[PDB]
Amino acid sequence: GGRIPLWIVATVAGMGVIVIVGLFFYGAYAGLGSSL
Amino acid sequence: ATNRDQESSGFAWWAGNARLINLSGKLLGAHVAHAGLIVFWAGAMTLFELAHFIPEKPMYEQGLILIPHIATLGWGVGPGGEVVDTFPFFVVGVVHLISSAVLGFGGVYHAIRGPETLEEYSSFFGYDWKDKNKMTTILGFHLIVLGIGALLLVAKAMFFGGLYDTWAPGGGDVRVITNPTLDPRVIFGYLLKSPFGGEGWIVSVNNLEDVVGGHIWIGLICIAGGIWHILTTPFGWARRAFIWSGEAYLSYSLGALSMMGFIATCFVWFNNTVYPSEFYGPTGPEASQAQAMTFLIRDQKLGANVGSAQGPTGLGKYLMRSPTGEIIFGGETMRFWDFRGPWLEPLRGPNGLDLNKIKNDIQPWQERRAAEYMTHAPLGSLNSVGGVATEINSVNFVSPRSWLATSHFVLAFFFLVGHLWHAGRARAAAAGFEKGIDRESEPVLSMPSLD
Amino acid sequence: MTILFQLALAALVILSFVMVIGVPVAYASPQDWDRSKQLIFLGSGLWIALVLVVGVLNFFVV
Amino acid sequence: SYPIFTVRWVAVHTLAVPTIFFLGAIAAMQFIQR
Amino acid sequence: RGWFDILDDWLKRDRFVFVGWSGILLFPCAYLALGGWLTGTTFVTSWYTHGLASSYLEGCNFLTVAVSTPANSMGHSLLLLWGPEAQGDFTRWCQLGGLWTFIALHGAFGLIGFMLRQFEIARLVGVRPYNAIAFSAPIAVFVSVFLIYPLGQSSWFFAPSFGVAAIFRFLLFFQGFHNWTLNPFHMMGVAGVLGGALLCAIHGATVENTLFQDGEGASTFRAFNPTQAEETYSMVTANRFWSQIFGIAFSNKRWLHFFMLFVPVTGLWMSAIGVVGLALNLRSYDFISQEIRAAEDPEFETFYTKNLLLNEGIRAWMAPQDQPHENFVFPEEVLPRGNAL
Amino acid sequence: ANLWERFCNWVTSTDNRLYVGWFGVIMIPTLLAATICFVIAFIAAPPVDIDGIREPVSGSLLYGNNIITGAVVPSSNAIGLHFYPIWEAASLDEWLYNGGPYQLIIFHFLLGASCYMGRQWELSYRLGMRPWICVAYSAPLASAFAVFLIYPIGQGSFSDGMPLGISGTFNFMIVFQAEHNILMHPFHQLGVAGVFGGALFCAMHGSLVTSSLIRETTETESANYGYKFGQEEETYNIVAAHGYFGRLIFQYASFNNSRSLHFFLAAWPVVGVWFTALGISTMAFNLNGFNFNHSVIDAKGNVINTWADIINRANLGMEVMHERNAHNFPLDLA
Amino acid sequence: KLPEAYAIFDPLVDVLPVIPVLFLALAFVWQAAVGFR
Amino acid sequence: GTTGERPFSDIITSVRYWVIHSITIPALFIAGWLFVSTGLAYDVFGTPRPDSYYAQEQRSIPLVTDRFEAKQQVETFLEQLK
Amino acid sequence: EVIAQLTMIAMIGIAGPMIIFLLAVRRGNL
Ligand code: CLA
Ligand code: CLA
Ligand code: CLA
Ligand SMILES: CC1=C(/C=C/C(C)=C/C=C/C(C)=C/C=C/C=C(C)/C=C/C=C(C)/C=C/C2=C(C)CCCC2(C)C)C(C)(C)CCC1
Ligand SMILES: CC1=C(/C=C/C(C)=C/C=C/C(C)=C/C=C/C=C(C)/C=C/C=C(C)/C=C/C2=C(C)CCCC2(C)C)C(C)(C)CCC1
Ligand SMILES: CC1=C(/C=C/C(C)=C/C=C/C(C)=C/C=C/C=C(C)/C=C/C=C(C)/C=C/C2=C(C)CCCC2(C)C)C(C)(C)CCC1
Ligand SMILES: CC1=C(/C=C/C(C)=C/C=C/C(C)=C/C=C/C=C(C)/C=C/C=C(C)/C=C/C2=C(C)CCCC2(C)C)C(C)(C)CCC1
Ligand code: OEY
Ligand SMILES: [Cl-]
Ligand SMILES: [Cl-]
Ligand SMILES: [Fe+2]
Repeated sequence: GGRIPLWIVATVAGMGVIVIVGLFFYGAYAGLGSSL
Repeated sequence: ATNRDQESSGFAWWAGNARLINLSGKLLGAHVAHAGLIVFWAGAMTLFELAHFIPEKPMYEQGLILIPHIATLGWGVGPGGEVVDTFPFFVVGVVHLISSAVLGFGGVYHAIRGPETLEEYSSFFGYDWKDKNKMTTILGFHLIVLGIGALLLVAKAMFFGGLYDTWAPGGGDVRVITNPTLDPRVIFGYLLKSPFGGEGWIVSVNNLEDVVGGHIWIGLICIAGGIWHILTTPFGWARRAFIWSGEAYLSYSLGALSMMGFIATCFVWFNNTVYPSEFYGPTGPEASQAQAMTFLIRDQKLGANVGSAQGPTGLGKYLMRSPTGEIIFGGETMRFWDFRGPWLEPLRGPNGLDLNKIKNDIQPWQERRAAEYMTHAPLGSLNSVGGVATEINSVNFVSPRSWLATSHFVLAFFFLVGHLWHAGRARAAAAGFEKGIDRESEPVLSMPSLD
Repeated sequence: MTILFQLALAALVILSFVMVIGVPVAYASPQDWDRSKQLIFLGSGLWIALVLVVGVLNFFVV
Repeated sequence: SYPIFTVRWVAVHTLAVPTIFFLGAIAAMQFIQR
Repeated sequence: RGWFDILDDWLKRDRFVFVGWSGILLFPCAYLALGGWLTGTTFVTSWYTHGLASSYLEGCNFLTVAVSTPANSMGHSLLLLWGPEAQGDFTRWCQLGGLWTFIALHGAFGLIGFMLRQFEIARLVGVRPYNAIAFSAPIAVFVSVFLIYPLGQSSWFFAPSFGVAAIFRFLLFFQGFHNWTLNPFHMMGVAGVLGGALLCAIHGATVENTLFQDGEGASTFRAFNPTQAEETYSMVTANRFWSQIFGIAFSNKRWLHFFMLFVPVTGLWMSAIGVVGLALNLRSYDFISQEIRAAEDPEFETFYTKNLLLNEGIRAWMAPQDQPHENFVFPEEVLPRGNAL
Repeated sequence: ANLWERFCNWVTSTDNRLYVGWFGVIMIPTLLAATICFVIAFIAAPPVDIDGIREPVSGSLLYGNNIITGAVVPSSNAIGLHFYPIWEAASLDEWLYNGGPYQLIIFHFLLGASCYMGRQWELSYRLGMRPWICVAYSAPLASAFAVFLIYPIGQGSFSDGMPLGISGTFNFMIVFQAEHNILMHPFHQLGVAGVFGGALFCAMHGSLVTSSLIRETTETESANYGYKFGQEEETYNIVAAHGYFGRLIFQYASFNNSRSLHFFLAAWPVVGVWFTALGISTMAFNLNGFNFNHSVIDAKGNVINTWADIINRANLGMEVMHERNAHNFPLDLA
Repeated sequence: KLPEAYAIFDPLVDVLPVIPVLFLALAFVWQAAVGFR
Repeated sequence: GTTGERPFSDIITSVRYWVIHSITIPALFIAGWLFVSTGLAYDVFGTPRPDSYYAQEQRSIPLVTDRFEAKQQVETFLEQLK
Repeated sequence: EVIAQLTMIAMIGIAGPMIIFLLAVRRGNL
């Protein structure tokens, strides 16, 4: 219990949400719903 | 624990930069490194714009803010604002970006390795916030460096190639300025103009002669204040009027910056001289005037007599009088009759727009510009659909003028808030009650009741 | 020298990229103030040198 | 010495696992062309 | 110990998430309102009920997704999955709008469960239940807007759809058809919500800027012990400040915090009343005296007549697409329009 | 001492029933002028040609308005942003016709209110208080600057500033949505979270403190008499309110530091209203709400409408009717 | 476009302007490291 | 105090945690992906694909107009698409 | 192409967390 430093999981998790969110903003311009 | 934690420094992590108030060398690293990010951004962004630049498209159709600043200084551009050589942009971009690395190096050095405080290493670079002599001396050096920079602009305009001049004949051109304006009646007349419609304070400066001249004055003014403060110390009246603390000086500059950001916001919105519409797109007034012109032109070609056309309200459909009687475009654009631009001024007579010049002298280049500008009005949506809010998707456009004015309103506003925060706090901290009220001597408890 | 220009320019990037991670680790490790003084000083001149070299090459391919 | 399965445990999984599954669903949608 | 009492013990155990008896109503209904919203905004259309896309699947974004109301032809059907419309067919349920009633009705019972939860926890901990009382205001809003209003109208079609832009649509419908801004019951609700925000901000700022110095650090948050006996800020200096800034001030801490409950709770209640009125088209739409004058005097104009002209524009330009089941056909020439635009 | 010092000491006296202060020296005259003009114009002012088309709008009670329809009408579009003091008119009659009272009221009022904010700082200094109440007030003040100054600047006319009336406010909001799709702007959505959340947290804090009042009274007297002004001690049990609220949600979704809790109550509405004031201020420069009109289309290319398209049909109804005689050309560019 | 020489550097040039925001995020990774002391 | 359970800071720094959740999380994600990529979501929920909003030549909308005939109304519109 | 960009930002962005990582191992002076 506590073998992985909390700051590491945080950064990892964070970069993970940034990716998914970034992907959704990409989708606003590509394909369905891009007006194109 | 060299400061650096909430126990020794008294400031929590979320206000940890307040830990640097009395650590001049670490504070010097923070600033230099921060300057690094600024210069970095000027470099990285300009190259981004270059890689994305297509010289056939108007600059303002391509999301560009920095390249238009370079073009206005006379690099890379020719008549009509046509881009004729992109290499100067590349140079600005690379030189700032290289430079950021040395700022970068210098800031991270001073912030980590260097001496946390300077005042024991050299009595010249170290400082106490409360040394009124040392504080004015730093002010004076920086004053001189600003005066120099103002004069760099004069050098460019007069000795190193000139400036883009939207009012230059033949639709604009780069141009050397040889008769800067020095009459102080003009230069300082601008400062006494009302900021209200038709006057516009210093935002109304509409020729490069006034611009270059004002920068001569300001350069020489700063250099002279620099010397002043380097040699003097604050007088009795000024000592008693200000708070002398690092936070107080911070609040004073947040003040200044906020006021400047608001002025910037109106400059880019109304001024089409140092923000040429060739590069930035039309002003809001300009586009609105341009539409009236377009439909005057069209209807006149069909055979309409545009001077006698009574619109539905009883006011002229194309032409009416301003409240001081000038002939001006009709319809809603009646609010924008103060607009002045190179495409429109040739139709102007002494009493305003001139119907004979309207009937006879409109060239195709004016019909083109007016049509271009009306269809690049600075209206668009946050996701860059161009046009009014009811427009369908298709046009991917938001005016550089909207981007720059909105960003700097927001920035100027929050910087006034910062001013109030840090000025109030500085006052509180100088009097010793920023941390709260003393239960043992609560001031109100010693005051008579209001009733 | 269309290929000797990229050799220098990747040198800048690969070196920049090194010294970006390397200078701040160096600075805040207590161990080797002296095992690394030389290091950063050499990359430094190497970096500057490279900027110049890439700066003059440009003018034969730009 | 703690339990591992608890009411709390059930609470977080009733949310988290549909949430992840929905996120992959939505991810895939970004690549649908018309 | 009876089995009821053993079940009671376990349901009222001190755990990370208190359950309770009310939990048996709250957790299932809340989970399913939520889950049905997420499910429908992610995957379900509004094509057969509205002529609209409404899910991520179809390419909507978080602003334009909705679980949309059922078609007008369904009346006020409960739209039970096993009912006569969908006949147990889940896919057809979704297509006809079942998720809307599903969310609406589970949400209703979940709000019930939450309030009982507020009652249940207050009783066990031993405090007065003023929080539960406060929660009556959200409940009145929800019932009035989502249930009562459509029950007075022709069907569930005209209730709010569960989506960001769908609600914006509802705001503008209410302007163009009900002239809701003119309604004194909304006006009062506005006063209560903006007044509550005002109270929120001014009480927070007043406390934060009258603190006593109770530690020696610059971060003042660490100088407070929840078990201390003393007020952490000065009522006396707060009082003087506002007496001389604004003329009057609070002097009674209990009155001040009761006033904070009252103002917003009372505002939402008044808004609920007006929507009940609008369930019946009992609008405050017009001022008869202005209309008599205006009809007679073509030079009489006020902001009230200007606004009606806008209402008239909203109704005609938006109804054909907004109420597709009516097959409104408006030739260009009947559309009201000012000059040029 | 000498006369100027007696005066300075009076101005800054913490013993005046109402604090004057140096900011008060500007605030008092400017608010008085704004208030007297507004009250007289609201009752008696004759119709004002707001849009510059010789189509005067009656805003005052004596010319056929009631409390809800009446207004002080914005100055003429013919004026745009020109300064129109009384002395610039050829007669009061001309000044009333073109909407001069509006300029006078809002300039004196923005000045007065800007100084009201400074006054809040000033008194907190004389009292030994911390200084940032005035920061909280900057949110409402910023909002007033937006509808009365910034939006007219961007659009080029005070005729598009907010009218000083109940119905006039509605007019301004409907036209705004039409021209900027403010509902679809995140700064306005942040404003709604601000004020909704402020109302919520307002009811919560009040409910939660009221829930945990210490029995200090009988059933026949008001609970309020259990608190005495200036009492050393607290009259509610914050630990019990945490015990209730921590269980209502979970233990760490609840505040147990009175200072952290009150800072949160301050920051939530202030920040949100900062954003919605900045929203009006940036839509002033036509950076408008998200535009998703015809954003979904099918394999062939038919437009598949969304709720955003339905909003757009309402917006279009506002667009084509507003100021119905004021446009001669097809685009309404400001 | 950049000078064709620097074309291979186009996608790096694409990402560079976002770099100053990483600095703000790096400060939070740092305080997480030192546990917001 | 503590209501008894295992502190979160403790679980998510635990290795056993990430052993378990290095698998379950990505797996759930892929399950959702497949739900859309297989085209399954369309048929479960009755959501039109980009090619099934209209018949090739129609411009009117398959709006349901009857309360009890409604299931039949939708099914007959789905015939005319082919 | 876009992987060119994503490999650059991938590399640039992890550059930061790493400096923290190294200085932690080295019982550096964070
Ligand atoms: C960054 C620029 C800067 C800054 C921060 C300062 C800061 C300071 N100056 Mg220096 N100064 C500067 C530039 C600057 N100066 C330059 C360029 C010059 C040469 C022009 C001078 C010349 C100068 C002199 C001659 C003196 C100072 C003094 C001072 C101190 C008092 C300032 C004061 O009272 O403010 C202003 C505060 C006031 C209360 C003045 C009130 C007057 C009104 C309200 C302000 C507007 C006056 C302005 C001149 C006209 C307005 C134009 C309008 C149309 C917009 C302070 C340390 C004083 C000092 O102690 O010197 C040692 C002093 O006597 N400065
Ligand atoms: C412009 C942004 C900026 C800048 C320049 C600074 C700068 C500084 N901060 Mg502040 N800070 C900021 C944002 C910023 N901060 C924000 C947003 C927060 C909130 C999360 C804080 C919170 C904060 C706290 C809590 C504290 C500081 C402290 C400090 C100082 C000591 C740094 C230290 O000990 O780090 C040590 C850390 C390391 C050695 C880790 C590595 C850091 C290096 C610099 C990475 C550089 C990367 C870069 C790519 C290098 C390569 C380029 C090169 C080739 C040129 C320093 C002057 C400290 C202080 O006051 O000291 C007494 C302190 O205690 N700051
Ligand atoms: C605001 C800028 C600034 C200031 C005031 C200082 C001040 C100081 N630094 Mg730092 N430093 C800076 C920036 C700054 N530094 C930058 C950018 C770097 C990276 C290049 C460094 C790297 C650095 C190191 C590595 C060391 C110092 C040291 C010192 C101390 C002695 C330096 C000295 O006298 O040099 C002598 C000065 C000269 C020989 C005069 C020439 C200076 C330059 C070449 C003039 C050019 C000015 C230029 C035209 C201005 C325009 C800039 C831009 C707009 C283009 C002193 C406390 C030393 C220290 O603290 O002791 C341990 C030390 O070891 N500095
Ligand atoms: C202190 C500190 C901090 C901060 C930091 C900073 C702010 C820094 C800065 C930094 C910097 C400021 C740096 C810089 C860098 C730079 C670089 C590294 C550059 C390089 C360049 C190059 C290499 C180039 C190249 C090229 C060319 C030449 C051409 C085109 C292409 C290209 C672009 C590629 C933090 C907050 C984190 C934390 C605490 C402490
Ligand atoms: C460049 C140019 C130009 C020119 C410019 C100029 C020449 C400038 C000037 C400037 C100036 C010359 C400015 C001024 C400033 C001022 C100020 C801004 C002031 C302030 C003040 C204050 C801040 C005060 C306060 C106070 C008091 C009152 C009392 C006690 C306390 C105290 C101290 C706080 C022109 C336009 C032509 C053109 C374009 C370009
Ligand atoms: C120019 C150039 C260069 C340079 C670059 C640089 C200068 C870089 C930097 C970089 C950086 C500067 C980085 C940074 C990074 C960052 C990060 C990635 C962060 C993130 C974060 C996160 C994700 C967060 C999370 C969290 C925490 C930790 C705590 C609390 C919570 C939260 C969630 C907030 C090179 C060499 C390439 C060469 C070419 C050109
Ligand atoms: C309906 C129904 C049902 C149920 C269902 C359910 C129960 C569901 C669930 C569901 C769920 C439960 C889901 C969830 C999902 C979630 C999501 C979808 C999330 C996402 C999110 C996000 C995306 C966010 C992010 C972010 C942002 C955006 C910003 C800030 C930051 C953050 C990171 C937070 C049943 C069976 C009875 C059958 C019938 C019908
Ligand atoms: O929105 Mn429509 O746009 Ca701003 O101007 Mn052109 O019309 Mn008129 O005067 Mn008031 O209002
Ligand atoms: Cl109108
Ligand atoms: Cl017009
Ligand atoms: Fe309180």
